[PDB]
Amino acid sequence: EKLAYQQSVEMASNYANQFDADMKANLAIARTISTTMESYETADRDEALLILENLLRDNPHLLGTYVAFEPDAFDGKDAEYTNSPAHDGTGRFVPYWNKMNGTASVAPLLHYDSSDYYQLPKATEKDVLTEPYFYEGVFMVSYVSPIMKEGEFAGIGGVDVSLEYVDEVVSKVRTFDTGYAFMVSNSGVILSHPTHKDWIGKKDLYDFGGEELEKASRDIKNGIGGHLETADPTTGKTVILFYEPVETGDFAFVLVVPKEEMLAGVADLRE
Ligand SMILES: [K+]
Repeated sequence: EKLAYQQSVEMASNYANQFDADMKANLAIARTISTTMESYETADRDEALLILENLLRDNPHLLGTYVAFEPDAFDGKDAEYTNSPAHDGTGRFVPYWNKMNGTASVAPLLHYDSSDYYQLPKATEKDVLTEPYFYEGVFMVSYVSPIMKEGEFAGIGGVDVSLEYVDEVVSKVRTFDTGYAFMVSNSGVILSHPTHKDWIGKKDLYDFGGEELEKASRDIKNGIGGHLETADPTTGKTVILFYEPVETGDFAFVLVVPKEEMLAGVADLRE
């Protein structure tokens, strides 16, 4: 027993759930930014900006806040704002308020005609917690929510988090003697890691090499929690991965437990 397994699951789950609180709340902020923009008649760009700016300022964990509208969708005055502060050649209302370099500036969004953070919500007309991407230097993840104006898609409202935040938080976690933990996106990209920050956002469970690892990639794409045995990459010692879904977005929290250390666990139960 084997109630060893039972107990790692239970913890894996606990964590996954703590990180759900965090991610549920972020999305709530986006859903609220957008339900609001749906209800916004005035359509004063500065007032918007204020809202954005102030939600960033008041939510320190947030990489940035933003709104982005379809051509003229915001206030019909797109050709007016062309090239003014916080816009681009288009004059579309696409203001991104962000801490991207300690400094809390605002700037226009980039590639909103091609990036998930916009296109997925436009295609699905539903909320999204995007896969991690490398946007203009930083690896972040966006919680975006479509602004539906009377059954018609007017654009998005969102907020960002950096992986660098995530990893800071996750690599804290320890278990047993050598055991740790990492998050992973819904397609199994690596979101955090205690000793190889070079993997973050660059490798997904398919690169970790093995074929059982491809199995668990499917469980996590479906938000199913399970476990495997596998050799650590940097050393051949068998470890057990316990992944458990993070409900919003269906990411996965993976707990790494050294196969040994569990035999050591069970031993310490003989008297
Ligand atoms: K582009």
